[PDB]
Amino acid sequence: SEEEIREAFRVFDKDGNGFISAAELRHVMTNLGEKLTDEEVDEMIREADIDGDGQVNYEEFVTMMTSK
Amino acid sequence: DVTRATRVAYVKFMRKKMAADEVS
Ligand SMILES: [Ca+2]
Ligand SMILES: [Ca+2]
Repeated sequence: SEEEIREAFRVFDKDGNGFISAAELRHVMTNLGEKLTDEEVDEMIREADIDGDGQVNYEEFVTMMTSK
Repeated sequence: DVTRATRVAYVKFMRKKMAADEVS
């Protein structure tokens, strides 16, 4: 359960600094076959960004991942 | 390949783009 979510986070957090950045999210999305504007990527960060620092920490990832 | 949780994260991240592609 939690090891799967930690693993998914690591796939996005490519530099391992504990924060998914816009550039990292662009990268992952692009290499799954998506063509995204700077606008659409920012929009994706906002799905999870709660403190409004413009990136997704692990805690923010958890709560996006476990709510629907 | 996507590790299942990553696919769920990809769909969740895509929520607003998906909604707006559904409209268009
Ligand atoms: Ca990072
Ligand atoms: Ca944040």
